[PDB]
Amino acid sequence: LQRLHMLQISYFRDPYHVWYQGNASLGGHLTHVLEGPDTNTTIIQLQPLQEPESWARTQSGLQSYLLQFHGLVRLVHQERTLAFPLTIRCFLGCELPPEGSRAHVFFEVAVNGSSFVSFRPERALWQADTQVTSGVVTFTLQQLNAYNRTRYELREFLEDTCVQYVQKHISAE
Ligand SMILES: CCCCCCCCCCCCCCCCCCCC(=O)O[C@H](COC(=O)CCCCCCCCCCCCCC)COP(=O)(O)OCCN
Ligand SMILES: *[C@@H]1O[C@H](CO)[C@@H](O[C@@H]2O[C@H](CO)[C@@H](O)[C@H](O)[C@H]2NC(C)=O)[C@H](O)[C@H]1NC(C)=O
Ligand SMILES: *[C@@H]1O[C@H](CO)[C@@H](O[C@@H]2O[C@H](CO)[C@@H](O)[C@H](O)[C@H]2NC(C)=O)[C@H](O)[C@H]1NC(C)=O
Repeated sequence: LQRLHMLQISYFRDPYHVWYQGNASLGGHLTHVLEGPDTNTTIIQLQPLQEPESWARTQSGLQSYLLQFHGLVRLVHQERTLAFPLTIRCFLGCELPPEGSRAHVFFEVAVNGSSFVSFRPERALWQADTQVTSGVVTFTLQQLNAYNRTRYELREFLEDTCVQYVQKHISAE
């Protein structure tokens, strides 16, 4: 299993040009696709799990996550100098264990194939997964952990929205 996993791969050839490739699976079955350049990013449910008005709402929130994700990469480069091209991998989701009182939720980010940062969702705080210190990772963490709604919203998305989605739709699988 009872889980929703989401994968997003973002290839930046420079701060203003990104190619997205992603997908999500519910209970081990492919259910959603993310594809295309920043200029036209398509997000589709392969199975008709949400009715059109509810999907439309889900999709605008996903597009707004992408806009902010891209904005943060541009901001990091603008303050600390990223080396392009680069590939960012976001792997996130929620799982209901059979022997569990509580969902396991996660959000891990890799850059160029190596561990970069990950979310500690209960405290709604990000940590470095690199043991290597860097101005890039320090600045990225300073932005991610700022006292604004963004990290508390992400916690709600993983702990509430994702979990309720699994509880509602896992039957249809
Ligand atoms: C169950 C519903 C979904 C159904 C399944 C759909 C799957 C279709 C697509 C395939 C998978 C693609 C990946 C999707 C991931 C995004 C998920 C949404 C995230 C999101 O909405 O976050 C909002 C906060 O934004 C943020 O948290 C912004 C964060 C910005 C930074 C990103 C963190 C990574 C670090 C950046 C790298 C920097 C690198 C520098 C070198 C909170 O939700 P909401 O209120 O908007 O929506 C309302 C619902 N809660
Ligand atoms: C997103 O799609 C990719 C590509 O189909 C999935 O990765 C494959 O997963 C299968 C089954 O686990 C493996 O046999 C392949 O080796 C994987 N290929 C690659 C290139 O990684 C991935 O599991 C999907 N993720 C989600 C959350 O749906
Ligand atoms: C991510 O990986 C890419 C490709 O491996 C890196 O791009 C290289 O950057 C070096 C500078 O050290 C250039 O000499 C090469 O021309 C680039 N390779 C290409 C264009 O294929 C990029 O620097 C890496 N970035 C991070 C942040 O790890």
